[PDB]
Amino acid sequence: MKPPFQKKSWEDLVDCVKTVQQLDNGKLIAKIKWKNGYVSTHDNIIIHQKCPLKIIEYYEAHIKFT
Amino acid sequence: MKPPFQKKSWEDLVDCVKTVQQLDNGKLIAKIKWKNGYVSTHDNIIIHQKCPLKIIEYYEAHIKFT
Amino acid sequence: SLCKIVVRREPLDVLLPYYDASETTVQKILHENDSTLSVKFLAGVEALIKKDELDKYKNGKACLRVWLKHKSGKR
Repeated sequence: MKPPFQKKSWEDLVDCVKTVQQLDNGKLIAKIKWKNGYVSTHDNIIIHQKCPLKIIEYYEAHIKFT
Repeated sequence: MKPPFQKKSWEDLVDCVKTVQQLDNGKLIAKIKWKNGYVSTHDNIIIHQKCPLKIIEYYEAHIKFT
Repeated sequence: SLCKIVVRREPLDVLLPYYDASETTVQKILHENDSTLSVKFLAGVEALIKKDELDKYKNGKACLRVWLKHKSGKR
């Protein structure tokens, strides 16, 4: 199953962001779990455009104040 | 000069999120710098609605891998 | 009281087997926005990218190189 790029928003199809990690060149990638069970990984810029509220939820679940 | 709360998106009007802080009650608030140089403070919930890409930019600038 | 987003490191092969490396092939620079450039990616997404981060994407460095030549009048 390919990610549906014909859809302007993925917010309603995505369950959560599972993790964000960093490539050697410094780019961030995100592994997402879809509501239908599938998983896919994207450059974070893709996630910013398709389901930013899911990645905000994920970051705020990991926030720490000094 | 009051924030345009009726406008659906603030992305084009905001320079950056400067800080996110947590109030005693647990609420997260975001201090934002507008492109005109003014600063204002908002509940993160509002920022999610108005300029999610700006708060994403801030969070990704402060990611720490452990 | 500084804020940070603290993420446990995971091996990249937890993520990469499900990554389509073609999605963010840069197809063209569409317009400018302050220091950034709006780019079209192959998957059919447009986004604002920092000029000094275009080399993090397939074809981004090459696309920027040609754009800079046109912007400066060498092309």
